[PDB]
Amino acid sequence: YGIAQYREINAGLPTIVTFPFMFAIMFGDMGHGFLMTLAALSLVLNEKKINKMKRGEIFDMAFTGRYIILLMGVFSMYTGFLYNDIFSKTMTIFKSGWKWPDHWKKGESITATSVGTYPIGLDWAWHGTENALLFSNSYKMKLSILMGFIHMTYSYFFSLANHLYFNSMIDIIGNFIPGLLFMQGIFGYLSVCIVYKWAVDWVKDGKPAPGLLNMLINMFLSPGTIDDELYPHQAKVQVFLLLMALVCIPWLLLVKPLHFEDFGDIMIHQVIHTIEFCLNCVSHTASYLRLWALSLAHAQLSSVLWTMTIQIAFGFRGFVGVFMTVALFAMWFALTCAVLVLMEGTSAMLHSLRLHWVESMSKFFVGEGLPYEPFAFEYKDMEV
Amino acid sequence: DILSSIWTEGLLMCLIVSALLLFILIVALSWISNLDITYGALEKSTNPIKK
Amino acid sequence: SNIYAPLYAPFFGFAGCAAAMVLSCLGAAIGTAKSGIGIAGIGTFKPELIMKSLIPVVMSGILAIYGLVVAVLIAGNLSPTEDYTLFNGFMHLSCGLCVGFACLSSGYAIGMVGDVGVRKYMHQPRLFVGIVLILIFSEVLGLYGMIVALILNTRGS
Amino acid sequence: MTELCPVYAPFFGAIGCASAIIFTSLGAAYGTAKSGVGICATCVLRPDLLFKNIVPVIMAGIIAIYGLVVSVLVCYSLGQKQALYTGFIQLGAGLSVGLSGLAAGFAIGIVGDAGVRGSSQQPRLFVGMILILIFAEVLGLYGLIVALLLNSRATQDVV
Amino acid sequence: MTELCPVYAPFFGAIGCASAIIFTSLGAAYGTAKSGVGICATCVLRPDLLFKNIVPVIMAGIIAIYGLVVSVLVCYSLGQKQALYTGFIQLGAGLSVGLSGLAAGFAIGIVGDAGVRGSSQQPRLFVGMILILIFAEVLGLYGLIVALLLNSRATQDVV
Amino acid sequence: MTELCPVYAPFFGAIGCASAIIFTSLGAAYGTAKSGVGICATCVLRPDLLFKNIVPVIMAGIIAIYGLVVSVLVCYSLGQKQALYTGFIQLGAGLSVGLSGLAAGFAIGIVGDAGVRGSSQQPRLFVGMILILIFAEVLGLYGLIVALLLNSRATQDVV
Amino acid sequence: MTELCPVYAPFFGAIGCASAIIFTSLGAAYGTAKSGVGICATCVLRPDLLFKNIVPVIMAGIIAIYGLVVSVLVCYSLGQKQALYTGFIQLGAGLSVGLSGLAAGFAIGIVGDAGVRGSSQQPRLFVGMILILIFAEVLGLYGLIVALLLNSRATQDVVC
Amino acid sequence: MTELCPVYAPFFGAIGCASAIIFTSLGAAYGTAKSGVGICATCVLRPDLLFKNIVPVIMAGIIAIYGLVVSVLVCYSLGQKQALYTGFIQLGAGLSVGLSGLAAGFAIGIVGDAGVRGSSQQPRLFVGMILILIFAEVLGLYGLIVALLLNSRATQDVV
Amino acid sequence: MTELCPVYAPFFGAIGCASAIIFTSLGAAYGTAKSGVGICATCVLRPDLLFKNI
Amino acid sequence: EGVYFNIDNGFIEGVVRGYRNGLLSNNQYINLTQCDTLEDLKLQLSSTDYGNFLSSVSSESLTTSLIQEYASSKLYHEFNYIRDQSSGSTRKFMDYITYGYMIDNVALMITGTIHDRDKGEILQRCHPLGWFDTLPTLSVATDLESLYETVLVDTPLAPYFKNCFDTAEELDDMNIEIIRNKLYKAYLEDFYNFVTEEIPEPAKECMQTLLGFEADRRSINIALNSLQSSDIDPDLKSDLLPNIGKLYPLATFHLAQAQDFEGVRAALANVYEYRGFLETGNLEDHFYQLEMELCRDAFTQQFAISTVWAWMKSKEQEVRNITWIAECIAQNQRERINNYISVY
Amino acid sequence: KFSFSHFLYYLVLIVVIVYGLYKLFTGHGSDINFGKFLLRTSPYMWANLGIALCVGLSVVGAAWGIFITGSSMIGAGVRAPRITTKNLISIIFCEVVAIYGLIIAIVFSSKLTVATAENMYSKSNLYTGYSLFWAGITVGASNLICGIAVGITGATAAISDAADSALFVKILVIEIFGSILGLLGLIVGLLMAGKASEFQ
Repeated sequence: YGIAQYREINAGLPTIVTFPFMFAIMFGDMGHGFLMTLAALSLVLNEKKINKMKRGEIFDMAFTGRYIILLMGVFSMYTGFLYNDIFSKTMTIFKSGWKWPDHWKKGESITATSVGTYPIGLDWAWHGTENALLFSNSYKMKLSILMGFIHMTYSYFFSLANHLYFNSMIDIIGNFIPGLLFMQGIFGYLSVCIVYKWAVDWVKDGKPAPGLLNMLINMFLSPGTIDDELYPHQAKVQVFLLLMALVCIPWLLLVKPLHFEDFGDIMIHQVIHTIEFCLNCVSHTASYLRLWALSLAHAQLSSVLWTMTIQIAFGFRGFVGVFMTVALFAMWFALTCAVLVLMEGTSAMLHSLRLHWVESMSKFFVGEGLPYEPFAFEYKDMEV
Repeated sequence: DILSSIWTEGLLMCLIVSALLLFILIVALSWISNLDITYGALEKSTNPIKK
Repeated sequence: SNIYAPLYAPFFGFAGCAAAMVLSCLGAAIGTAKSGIGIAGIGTFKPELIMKSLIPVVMSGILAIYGLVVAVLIAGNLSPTEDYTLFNGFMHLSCGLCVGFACLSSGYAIGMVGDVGVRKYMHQPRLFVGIVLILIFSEVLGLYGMIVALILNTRGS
Repeated sequence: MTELCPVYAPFFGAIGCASAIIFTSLGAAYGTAKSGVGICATCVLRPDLLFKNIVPVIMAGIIAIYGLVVSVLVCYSLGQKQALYTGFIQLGAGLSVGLSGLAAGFAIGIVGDAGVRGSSQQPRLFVGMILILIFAEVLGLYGLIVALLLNSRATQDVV
Repeated sequence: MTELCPVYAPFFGAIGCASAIIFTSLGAAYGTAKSGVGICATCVLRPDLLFKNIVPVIMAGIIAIYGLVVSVLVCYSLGQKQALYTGFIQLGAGLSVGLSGLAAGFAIGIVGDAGVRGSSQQPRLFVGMILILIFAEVLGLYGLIVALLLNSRATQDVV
Repeated sequence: MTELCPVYAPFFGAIGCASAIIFTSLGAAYGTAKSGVGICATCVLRPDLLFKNIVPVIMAGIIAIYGLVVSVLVCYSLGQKQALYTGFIQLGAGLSVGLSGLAAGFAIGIVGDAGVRGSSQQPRLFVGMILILIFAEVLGLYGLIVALLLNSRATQDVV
Repeated sequence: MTELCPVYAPFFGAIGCASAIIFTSLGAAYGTAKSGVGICATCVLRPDLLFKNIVPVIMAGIIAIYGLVVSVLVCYSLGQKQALYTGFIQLGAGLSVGLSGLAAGFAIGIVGDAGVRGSSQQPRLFVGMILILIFAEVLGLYGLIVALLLNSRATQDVVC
Repeated sequence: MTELCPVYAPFFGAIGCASAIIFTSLGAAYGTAKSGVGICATCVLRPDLLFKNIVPVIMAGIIAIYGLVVSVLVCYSLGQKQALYTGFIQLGAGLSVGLSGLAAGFAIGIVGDAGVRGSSQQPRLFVGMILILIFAEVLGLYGLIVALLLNSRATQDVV
Repeated sequence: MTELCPVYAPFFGAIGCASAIIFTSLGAAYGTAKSGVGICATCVLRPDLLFKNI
Repeated sequence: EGVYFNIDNGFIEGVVRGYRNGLLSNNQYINLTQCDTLEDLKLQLSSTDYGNFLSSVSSESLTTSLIQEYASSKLYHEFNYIRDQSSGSTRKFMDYITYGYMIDNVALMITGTIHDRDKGEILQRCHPLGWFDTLPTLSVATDLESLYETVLVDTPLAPYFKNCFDTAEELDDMNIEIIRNKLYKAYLEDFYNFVTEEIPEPAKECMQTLLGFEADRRSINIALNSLQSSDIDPDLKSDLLPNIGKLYPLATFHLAQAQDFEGVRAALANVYEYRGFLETGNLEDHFYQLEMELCRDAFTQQFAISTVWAWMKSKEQEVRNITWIAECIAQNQRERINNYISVY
Repeated sequence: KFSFSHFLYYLVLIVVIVYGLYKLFTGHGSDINFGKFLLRTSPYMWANLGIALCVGLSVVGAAWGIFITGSSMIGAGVRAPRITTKNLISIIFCEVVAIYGLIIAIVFSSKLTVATAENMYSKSNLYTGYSLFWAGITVGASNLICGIAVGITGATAAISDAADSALFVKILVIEIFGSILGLLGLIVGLLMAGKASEFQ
């Protein structure tokens, strides 16, 4: 994909670690990771001899990684179990979950009694009618957002980690610092609210509640209030935090023109860089939502597939249903092998690859070196 | 309360928006009526220096 | 309520807003589309003047931003629960379509102008001042639709 | 409500000015684009001539100003309750001047590429140059003048 | 609301005040574009046919004002209240005269281009080209000869 | 038979699924036709990839099930008289999914056969032109979730 | 008579039943027609494929069979007195199969054309093209099953 | 007048009778025109083997007699003591057979054209084409059989 | 008056009767014309069978 | 644009741009200037666009005929594949382009009385792409008039048959040149008709005027050939002069009317494009250079049917100049080494 | 035009006008208007269905963008696979911008509830019905057009590469400029949607 120059903090680590876990959680489930890990098990078993025999089109590049398949599969089981989706199925044996109204009645608006204590991931209280997912998605909105923001800021630190490693203070510090400010002085106000609902329990709190993203509207047209006053003293910093967080970009850029007039050659890249970063921040911010999106999409896929497969042969017949069950499991195999593993994996790896690339490498490999590419004696055979 | 109820025989709202479907049908069909066939590849030259 | 105060004056305002922003974006997108052709074509033999050739495409964005600012200003006068004077509802979409067509016209102009206006300019790069000052006419066109729509909206109750 | 000012009377009363400047902008775009495609065609021949052969490019600004001034000073000619005949005349005023600028643009600048090319080729045509541009421009001054008529007259027959 | 002086009588006159010009402006623009586009060619080829080659554009310009004159003059008798009879007749006169002038513009455009193209190879050819050109612009006179009378009939009974 | 409990549920409940399956058939026919012609043309040149480029066939087949799943959902939910809430929405979801599948059809088609022609001569990315391929699928994948959200909304809680 | 059983309920019924065969037949005919040309393009030149190239006409006539079966099955569910529910459903039910088979034909004609006109050179693509040849009619099968169950529920929901 | 058994119901039946011949005509006519044009190009140099192209047109003749006989049947069923259901079933049967013939004629014409092109050389290939012909003409038989019970079974006991 | 027996009913027949003749007129006009064009093109050098070519 | 040209010519445009950029570079010409013997050319004939397969033709004394033939071989393959992957419009564009390179082929079929040129040699002189399955050229005489009916039936050239039917069997280069000019006029009319019929907006001019100038050069060349002794009917000259060019047509018919040096001078005096008809330095090479400049002046548009029309010209010109330098070395001349008609 | 299709489309243009004038002379034309129909339907037209359209149409807009790009991608790659990675970068812009419509569709489809039997035509829900279309169509159209523009411009760049890779960055600004409207329309539409309310 690309390479860096001397004395540069290469980003091999996050690529190795964080990538496979997005891949897994993307559609992580018991059977998916289980079967693909079994395939990788056979692969590494025959690694002794399979290497000599050539490889299929994809299986060619596949040899670049074999244990990585296990890396993704184990993550897939772990995350799926965390989300209690056994092919989109949740078991109640956790026995913490939630309790219901004693005379809960079908067709009525039922709320699991606010006494349940199951902090471990997700409960079984989401198998009811549409509302469960209806707001689980609404909250999962912020999951990818927050985790990706953390990841990108983590990556961003390495910029100065290399710059000042080179003892560079000419203008690089005065570029990262305005960027760091216009970044955090903006994201922090949202992020504090992201989990503020965790902090503030509105079940028994007689105070105005927020929309999931309510605060944005007044941020632009003369801010100064929250429109429901989610916190009194926070309204002060709502305006005490941006006035300086914005003046950093001109502070970033106006360093050159008095060097000896405007340099011109500098000016073009400088001007483009300012606004392109000012927009790329939000680009990367809005990026991470597919982890949520296609994960739920494949969840729907699995649910519908189960519905149109499993209970089809739910009847109790002995002499006639034999072939019915045989064919039902045959098509279950045909779908489990192909549809649930191939497109899922391709899409997930695409998303993770480029979510790493256009986010991290966007600012890592600002400068790039050259391939040292050593050469020496080797071996070869004869073949047309 | 409509422009003309004679147009209504129990269906005064049912099909009043049933046109954009056909509009999309036709706009897609425009390119459906278009394709490529590249016969030249489907046959091979009698003399190699031809191609 | 007055006939001049029906339940769909905000409806007219929303029509104005939607049309105003969409048309402006259409014009801007067309401008960008037409822009890249000559720029791509010139690098083969003059990767130097490419920087001098920045002005038209980039400068085009004024149309988008201001055809949006009009939508913003007409907004902020409509409540989620109030239906306002009918003439304002009509004025919204009136000035909105005005700007929406002025912007696309200007987009047409500069798009067909700049993309071709430097094709042979590689042969005479000294012509920068002329080839840039030529667009002074095209650029200022859109501005006046907004310069009018402003006081237009200030007027009319 | 009354047919002197029906529900569609206010529609036109607020819409008429809406149709003016648009066509002027269209025509200006067309004409000045066709002007530039000829300008660049041969301006490499003796450059430093673009304030001596700058007529067709600038010429459409005033044509735009037609729609601009009519659509703005229409302000005095607006009313929450104006007659239907008033709305009709306002619509006519707001459309006719705009389409007049459009007709101007139809040819006022299209022939500029054909013409201006001769400056470096046949500079003896300092007379032949402005001819067609003038016969084009003379046409344009017929719309705004008749627009002003109904613009001033909108003050009558209003209810 | 009056079968001899209703409020749709002004409907025939409102857009009538611009119909004649909508026809005539398009006719003139078409004539200008056609018979005045490739002129640069002959001017460069020989810049001494010029002054004779100027008549067709002049005829186009002259015919342009036909539509405007009737509309503006009748606008002295334009209001919301007057006979639908007058509205009928004035509207018809305006439409007919304007479109006849548009036809004149088309004819002059399509004939003058050919005339100038032919004239290149013959200095005498003006004698035939103008000979047939004058026939090209009569249609405006044809229209006005009755449009003016019908406009007078419109004003023969004022409101 | 009212805005509360109409009687025309089957209309929408059936036309939605019909349109879905129709658009599936259209996209499948288009993609399969083009892909077959292109692949059979290319294979003779280098039959080494006789089936190693069949992958577009499989992706084209992918979409062939959405019109079935949504159809069975509405079939379970569909009745004669329901809430007007569950009276019209289904058509939007059905058309959205079908048109998304169609557009993905054109993407896979054109981009993939471009890849195929590139194949026989540039195996430089034979394993690696597949990126252009694996892109489009998200196209169709998009509308499925949004459509099914409202499908569930209409099937479960008429309210 | 209520729209639970109006006069013009079979209005849609009979007409849609008639239409169902139509578009699938049109597709089959168009495909076979413009396929015969590719078939003959070399039959004189290479008549060594005389029985082999018979597939496309069968692949076309299969959707004709499909239209036949759908129409036959729906035939005995029509009458003067029937619920407008039935017409509402059949407003799309029949055309589904009809023009789905039509599109199937539109595709198979062209694929068979290309396959045959490439075949005369290298017989080693026989499996190659026949694969898609047999692949295509899945669209027909889709239409058959979908219309089957759709009309099953439709006639099971007739008010009567 | 009631909408149950309207007197103007049988008009659908009359137009169905009309189409039963209109469409079979159109088809057979176009197909046989192709037949004639091709047989001219062929028979010219092999004018002694035309006997192998006599039936190809009797196929179209039999196609025509389909419309003839269905017209024969529909006569009695067409009446003003009819039910709108009856008129519409007759309409459907007629139009269905007509469009089936429409497809069939085009198909048989194209295939006969190809076969006659081929036949000028091969002495054994006539088998190679009738294959296409039989399974092309079957579709018309499908249409005929379906329409037979479509009308006959429903044209009675209808009230 | 009545829809079964209105005044405008004979309009439909009075038009339909002309429909057939206008249709056949146009059909023959196209057909015999397209025949004659080729017929004369051939007859240019074939005055031997023209009477056989009619 | 977006829709004016973008239907299937996207990757076609990309490959055409990669092709055009892949023209011979000034470094290749400089190294050829280093080449002063045929061996140095051959060894240098591996880093060029035409190299890596154009060497090893012969041990020494290379025949530049084979060098240029195999140099244009790759161009022909590229063009034929460009035709292979195209829509209907570009398909007919290619068909028109290739149907003009058989006019020389039919002229070959016609000119010889009885020579029966080797069928292999027929395709080695003219473009074999427009050529197709064997045509009578060796098994039978290539006579001038009796064979015209045979090719008429065998080859469809009706748009190129524009009163090319005439007396040819007179042992007349008169007949051959007049039929060739009739074919030139006919194909020019056909291809300009296509240009004015279906063509993108910006490339309207760069093809219509380019055909106009090519017809102008055709008229100049045929009238020049007629100056010495071919004084025939001015209408016949018009039948020779491409009537579709119509650039300074007053001057073209001035050529037609007057049969003399004065006639041609006065014709090329009311043109307002360029005066004069004979210039030293292989005047047709000068016209090649002028036409190539005209065609290449429209490379800044990235979606038009002009890029290929100029890239063919550029590539065949590079083949021309490869031959030019090869013979400049062969002729033992070290002054024309820098002389050529390439611009890329 | 000369084609039957366009002449057919121009046929009826004035049939409605003439019928309306005749009925105005008869009386019914004075009783012709859209206000009746404005308040004749239900806001379920205006909310339930005014959602998927923008999503699907922006989806097909990104579809056309990818049609454009994917060609030039391999077109440049085939000659020189020195760009493949560089080829496959800006495409993601088109891939991603498509989901702006899904954002609003999902977030406000949540706000959907029962259209109250009472006040079907008041300042409570029909107002929101209007705004629903308005926002959805608005954003979706903006997104479609941005997608086409970016796809075509990206193809233009991807054909301007075989000449030289170094030219890439110097011309990198065009898509940067293009992509802003994709978020701009999103923000303006979401603002106008949030400021209003839901079925209430």
